[PDB]
Amino acid sequence: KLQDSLDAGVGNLVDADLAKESAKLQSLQTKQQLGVQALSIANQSSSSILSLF
Amino acid sequence: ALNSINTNAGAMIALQNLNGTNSELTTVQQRINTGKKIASAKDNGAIWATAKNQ
Amino acid sequence: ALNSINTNAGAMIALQNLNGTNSELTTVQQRINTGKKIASAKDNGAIWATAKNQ
Repeated sequence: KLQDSLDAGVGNLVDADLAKESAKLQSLQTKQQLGVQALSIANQSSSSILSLF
Repeated sequence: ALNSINTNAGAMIALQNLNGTNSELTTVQQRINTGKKIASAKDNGAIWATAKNQ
Repeated sequence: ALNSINTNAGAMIALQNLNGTNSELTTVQQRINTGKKIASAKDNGAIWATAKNQ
Protein backbone atom coordinates (compact mmCIF):
# COMPACT_ATOMS: atom_id res chain seq x y z
CA LYS A 1 0.00 0.00 0.00
CA LEU A 2 2.81 2.43 0.88
CA GLN A 3 4.64 1.79 -2.39
CA ASP A 4 1.44 2.52 -4.31
CA SER A 5 1.07 5.81 -2.41
CA LEU A 6 4.64 6.87 -3.19
CA ASP A 7 4.31 6.03 -6.89
CA ALA A 8 1.08 8.03 -7.10
CA GLY A 9 2.76 10.96 -5.36
CA VAL A 10 5.70 11.08 -7.76
CA GLY A 11 3.32 10.81 -10.70
CA ASN A 12 1.34 13.72 -9.29
CA LEU A 13 4.61 15.67 -9.10
CA VAL A 14 5.96 15.22 -12.61
CA ASP A 15 3.05 14.24 -14.89
CA ALA A 16 1.50 16.38 -17.62
CA ASP A 17 -2.04 17.03 -18.85
CA LEU A 18 -2.20 15.96 -22.49
CA ALA A 19 -5.63 17.52 -23.07
CA LYS A 20 -4.05 20.96 -22.70
CA GLU A 21 -0.99 20.04 -24.75
CA SER A 22 -3.22 19.12 -27.70
CA ALA A 23 -4.77 22.60 -27.78
CA LYS A 24 -1.40 24.29 -27.36
CA LEU A 25 0.06 22.16 -30.17
CA GLN A 26 -2.76 23.11 -32.54
CA SER A 27 -2.37 26.82 -31.84
CA LEU A 28 1.42 26.69 -32.19
CA GLN A 29 1.27 24.80 -35.49
CA THR A 30 -1.11 27.41 -36.90
CA LYS A 31 1.12 30.22 -35.64
CA GLN A 32 4.21 28.67 -37.26
CA GLN A 33 2.40 28.32 -40.58
CA LEU A 34 1.44 31.99 -40.33
CA GLY A 35 5.00 32.97 -39.42
CA VAL A 36 6.47 31.35 -42.52
CA GLN A 37 3.99 33.27 -44.67
CA ALA A 38 4.79 36.51 -42.83
CA LEU A 39 8.50 36.01 -43.49
CA SER A 40 7.70 35.37 -47.15
CA ILE A 41 5.76 38.65 -47.26
CA ALA A 42 8.64 40.51 -45.62
CA ASN A 43 11.20 39.16 -48.10
CA GLN A 44 9.44 40.56 -51.18
CA SER A 45 10.01 44.15 -50.03
CA SER A 46 12.44 46.41 -51.95
CA SER A 47 11.77 44.49 -55.18
CA SER A 48 9.94 47.52 -56.61
CA ILE A 49 13.09 49.67 -56.77
CA LEU A 50 14.15 48.19 -60.11
CA SER A 51 11.21 49.81 -61.92
CA LEU A 52 12.58 53.26 -61.08
CA PHE A 53 15.78 52.64 -63.06
CA ALA B 1 -3.14 15.43 -13.38
CA LEU B 2 -6.55 13.98 -14.36
CA ASN B 3 -5.13 13.17 -17.82
CA SER B 4 -1.82 11.47 -17.01
CA ILE B 5 -0.73 8.68 -19.34
CA ASN B 6 1.87 7.16 -17.00
CA THR B 7 -0.16 6.37 -13.87
CA ASN B 8 -3.65 6.14 -12.43
CA ALA B 9 -4.60 5.61 -8.79
CA GLY B 10 -8.02 4.18 -9.59
CA ALA B 11 -6.54 0.89 -10.76
CA MET B 12 -4.28 0.72 -7.70
CA ILE B 13 -7.15 1.23 -5.25
CA ALA B 14 -9.39 -1.21 -7.12
CA LEU B 15 -6.58 -3.78 -6.89
CA GLN B 16 -6.19 -3.20 -3.16
CA ASN B 17 -9.91 -3.69 -2.51
CA LEU B 18 -9.96 -6.83 -4.67
CA ASN B 19 -7.04 -8.28 -2.70
CA GLY B 20 -8.83 -7.58 0.58
CA THR B 21 -11.92 -9.39 -0.66
CA ASN B 22 -9.76 -12.34 -1.76
CA SER B 23 -8.19 -12.59 1.70
CA GLU B 24 -11.59 -12.64 3.40
CA LEU B 25 -12.72 -15.31 0.94
CA THR B 26 -9.67 -17.39 1.82
CA THR B 27 -10.50 -17.19 5.53
CA VAL B 28 -14.13 -18.21 4.99
CA GLN B 29 -13.14 -21.10 2.72
CA GLN B 30 -10.69 -22.37 5.34
CA ARG B 31 -13.47 -22.28 7.94
CA ILE B 32 -15.74 -24.28 5.63
CA ASN B 33 -13.05 -26.85 4.79
CA THR B 34 -11.93 -27.63 8.32
CA GLY B 35 -15.32 -27.03 9.95
CA LYS B 36 -13.93 -24.95 12.81
CA LYS B 37 -12.88 -21.38 13.56
CA ILE B 38 -9.59 -22.05 15.37
CA ALA B 39 -7.96 -24.70 13.17
CA SER B 40 -4.30 -23.66 13.20
CA ALA B 41 -2.00 -21.65 15.46
CA LYS B 42 -2.40 -18.54 13.30
CA ASP B 43 -6.13 -18.18 14.01
CA ASN B 44 -5.75 -17.84 17.79
CA GLY B 45 -2.68 -19.00 19.68
CA ALA B 46 -4.21 -19.11 23.15
CA ILE B 47 -7.39 -20.99 22.26
CA TRP B 48 -5.57 -23.39 19.94
CA ALA B 49 -3.04 -24.29 22.63
CA THR B 50 -5.79 -24.71 25.22
CA ALA B 51 -7.78 -27.03 22.96
CA LYS B 52 -4.74 -29.14 22.06
CA ASN B 53 -3.77 -29.68 25.68
CA GLN B 54 -7.37 -30.40 26.69
CA ALA C 1 -10.44 39.75 -30.41
CA LEU C 2 -12.50 37.00 -32.10
CA ASN C 3 -9.55 36.30 -34.42
CA SER C 4 -6.60 36.11 -32.02
CA ILE C 5 -3.85 33.63 -32.90
CA ASN C 6 -2.23 33.56 -29.44
CA THR C 7 -5.11 32.52 -27.17
CA ASN C 8 -8.65 31.20 -27.08
CA ALA C 9 -10.90 30.88 -24.04
CA GLY C 10 -13.08 28.16 -25.57
CA ALA C 11 -10.36 25.55 -25.13
CA MET C 12 -9.73 26.68 -21.55
CA ILE C 13 -13.39 26.42 -20.56
CA ALA C 14 -13.79 23.07 -22.32
CA LEU C 15 -10.77 21.81 -20.37
CA GLN C 16 -12.24 23.03 -17.08
CA ASN C 17 -15.55 21.27 -17.70
CA LEU C 18 -13.76 18.07 -18.73
CA ASN C 19 -11.73 18.13 -15.51
CA GLY C 20 -14.89 18.57 -13.45
CA THR C 21 -16.46 15.56 -15.14
CA ASN C 22 -13.31 13.52 -14.50
CA SER C 23 -13.41 14.38 -10.79
CA GLU C 24 -17.04 13.30 -10.49
CA LEU C 25 -16.17 10.07 -12.31
CA THR C 26 -13.36 9.44 -9.83
CA THR C 27 -15.75 9.85 -6.89
CA VAL C 28 -18.32 7.47 -8.39
CA GLN C 29 -15.66 4.87 -9.21
CA GLN C 30 -14.37 5.01 -5.64
CA ARG C 31 -17.90 4.42 -4.37
CA ILE C 32 -18.26 1.40 -6.65
CA ASN C 33 -14.87 -0.06 -5.69
CA THR C 34 -15.24 0.16 -1.93
CA GLY C 35 -19.01 -0.34 -1.87
CA LYS C 36 -19.67 2.50 0.56
CA LYS C 37 -20.11 6.27 0.58
CA ILE C 38 -17.91 7.16 3.56
CA ALA C 39 -14.81 5.03 2.96
CA SER C 40 -11.99 7.37 4.01
CA ALA C 41 -11.59 10.40 6.26
CA LYS C 42 -11.87 12.79 3.31
CA ASP C 43 -15.46 11.81 2.49
CA ASN C 44 -16.88 12.81 5.88
CA GLY C 45 -14.76 13.18 9.00
CA ALA C 46 -17.56 12.99 11.56
CA ILE C 47 -19.36 9.95 10.17
CA TRP C 48 -16.10 8.11 9.45
CA ALA C 49 -14.86 8.63 13.01
CA THR C 50 -18.23 7.57 14.44
CA ALA C 51 -18.28 4.37 12.38
CA LYS C 52 -14.69 3.46 13.29
CA ASN C 53 -15.30 3.85 17.01
CA GLN C 54 -18.61 1.98 16.81
